[PDB]
Amino acid sequence: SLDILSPKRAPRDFYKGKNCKPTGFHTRKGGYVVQPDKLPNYVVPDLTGFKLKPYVSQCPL
Amino acid sequence: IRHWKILRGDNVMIIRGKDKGETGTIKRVIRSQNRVIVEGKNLIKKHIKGGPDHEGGIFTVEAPLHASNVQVVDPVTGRPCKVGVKYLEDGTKVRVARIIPRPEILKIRATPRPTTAGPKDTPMEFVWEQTYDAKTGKGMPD
Amino acid sequence: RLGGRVVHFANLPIKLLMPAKLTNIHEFALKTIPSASKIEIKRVLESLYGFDVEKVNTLNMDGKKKKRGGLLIAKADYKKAYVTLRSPLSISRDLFPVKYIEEDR
Amino acid sequence: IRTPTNPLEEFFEFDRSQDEDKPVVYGRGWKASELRLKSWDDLQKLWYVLLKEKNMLMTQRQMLQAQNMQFPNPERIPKVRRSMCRIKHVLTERAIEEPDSRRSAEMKRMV
RNA sequence: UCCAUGGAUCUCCGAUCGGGAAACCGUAUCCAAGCUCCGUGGCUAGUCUGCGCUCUUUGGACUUUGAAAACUUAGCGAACU
RNA sequence: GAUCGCCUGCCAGUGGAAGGCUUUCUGCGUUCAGUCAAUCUACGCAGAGUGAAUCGGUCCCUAAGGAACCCCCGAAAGGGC
Repeated sequence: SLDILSPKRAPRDFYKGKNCKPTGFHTRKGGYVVQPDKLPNYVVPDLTGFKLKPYVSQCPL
Repeated sequence: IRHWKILRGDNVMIIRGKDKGETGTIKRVIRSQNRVIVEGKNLIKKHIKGGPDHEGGIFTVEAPLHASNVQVVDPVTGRPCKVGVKYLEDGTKVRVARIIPRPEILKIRATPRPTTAGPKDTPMEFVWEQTYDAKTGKGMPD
Repeated sequence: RLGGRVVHFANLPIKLLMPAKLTNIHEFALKTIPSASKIEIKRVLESLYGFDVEKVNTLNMDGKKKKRGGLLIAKADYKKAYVTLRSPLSISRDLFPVKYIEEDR
Repeated sequence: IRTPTNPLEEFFEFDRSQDEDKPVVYGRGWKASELRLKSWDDLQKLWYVLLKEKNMLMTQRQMLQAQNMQFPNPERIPKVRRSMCRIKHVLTERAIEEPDSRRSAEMKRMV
């Protein structure tokens, strides 16, 4: 059912979004200034701990 | 909590079926219909067609019947009305007549456990605690 | 606290659809949850699988909602993303059941 | 040779059920203690391992359902996910301790 | 599996920081006293000897808002008949 | 596939706003709809499909206006500024 509105079905003057993307100024002359400061950056590690395979064993003891 | 007093496999005797008078091991226990399937008991002939699986014709397979229509045998071979409890902590909880206590058939495993693999992590990689903490702290993060 | 949002466990269930029914490809197609930015998917597919992506674009469809009156049953909210690699990559025809079971028809 | 070069490859590996066998035995998911008694680094590396696995598995699922509408592979995702749960849990658990500025930023860098 | 206890996570509107076209879009201070961190001054370099910052967290005080059926007690107060 | 036609400055063309909200496409099918016998589809099932520093929104401003505060007024609501 066409429940609550959502920009896919609206007039061109509608904006909902998906709730978490705050990455800059919001420019005066209709732009966007994405700082370097507020950007997700990841401490992802290298070639992982290799003896740890994807799931533990069933081989009976 | 003990909603059931008839377990998988244990010898049982029939009551009231179209085949009154028979003893069998319960192959399956449907807890939903409050019913059980017993070996060679409650035969019935299905018609089936199935293309791939060669489901091909009349199958004489065993269909269930209500638990209030089976009663289990004893070393007197009949009525136990086995309700029982001997809560002494020297076992024999189940199956007291109305005398003889049997603690299940001890089947233990319905499905076999695999004894190998490659994609699988070698057994816990031999559980070794991997220095989670030993010197009241080491292995912690940075 | 060097960089504000300093993540440690990323959990964006990227799901690639398929190469463009191809074998050596310049760009391809993910379908993630509807909250994956461009900056995110850039900095994560660079930093976890070791891609090298140039243009990150994301058309944002919705799910296939089937109803029979008041009975409505819907699905997720894809965020189909297109990603552009700097030098094409390759795919071996035998990686899996997939991409020969598929390429049959 | 189970060596997936070509980062595209990561989203799959290991042609299943080769000429004659069922290498369809795929083990058991991790457990509470088994996870308890590990280090932080190898923890999060097990984590990203589960990540790549969840990825490959979801990709398998939707690819198969879409193209051939079959998906013969049985589910492995609940074990993968709930094991991620247990990792997160043992982390949040060994989190709490006496020093504030240490326990905070610990829970924080976790959550 | 499952029960009981107790713990972990715990998206949004209703709504209550600001906006709002409900379920979406924008965002702490002041002050003490804490290691780390980052230059500053010391020229007297003597724990080589000392100042002043920050992001943060504690621990406070600033920083602040709640709903129901009937019942009750009041304020108003009608026509049909 | 081919002869034959009708439209070509508001019934028949081109890009589209308002509106619709999968009706687009791909395979399968014809129980329902089609003013038929329908293999066909705007129909049922199944699957895919919409990439944008520059387009259009977002955003900055204000008009018509709706309210906020304070203020004024009113039995209550609330009205006025």
